[PDB]
Amino acid sequence: AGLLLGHGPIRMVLAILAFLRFTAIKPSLGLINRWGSVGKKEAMEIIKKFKKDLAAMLRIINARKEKKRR
Amino acid sequence: AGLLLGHGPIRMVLAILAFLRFTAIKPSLGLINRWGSVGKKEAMEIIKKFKKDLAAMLRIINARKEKKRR
Repeated sequence: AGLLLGHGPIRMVLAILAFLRFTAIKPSLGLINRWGSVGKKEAMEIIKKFKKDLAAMLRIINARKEKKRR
Repeated sequence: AGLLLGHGPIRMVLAILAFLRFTAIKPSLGLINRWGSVGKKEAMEIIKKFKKDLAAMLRIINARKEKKRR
């Protein structure tokens, strides 16, 4: 259970990395050591889908306060 | 200490959200409840810088295995 042990696949590695990027100033060297172990092809896919989730995230944040329609 | 208590500002909220997006299938409702509390202006800024960090991340992953120069 990657979510439970905090050690998922390379996809979760980048997730934890971004976590430690916006929650911290210095990511843990364990993630950094496994960082270069991420297949850059998968990384390309991850980053693509990541930006897509962020784009949706942004959109929904806007819709959360609905840009004050009312 | 937002990093220690796992409760930083709205910037860290989105960070934890993305974490729970790529590490989990269902984010915790606490984050979801504070999600709409994120200033969508700040969100725009966060998401922008987030994609920038991801772009750099990708680039460095490529440079980690250096696309097999050698």
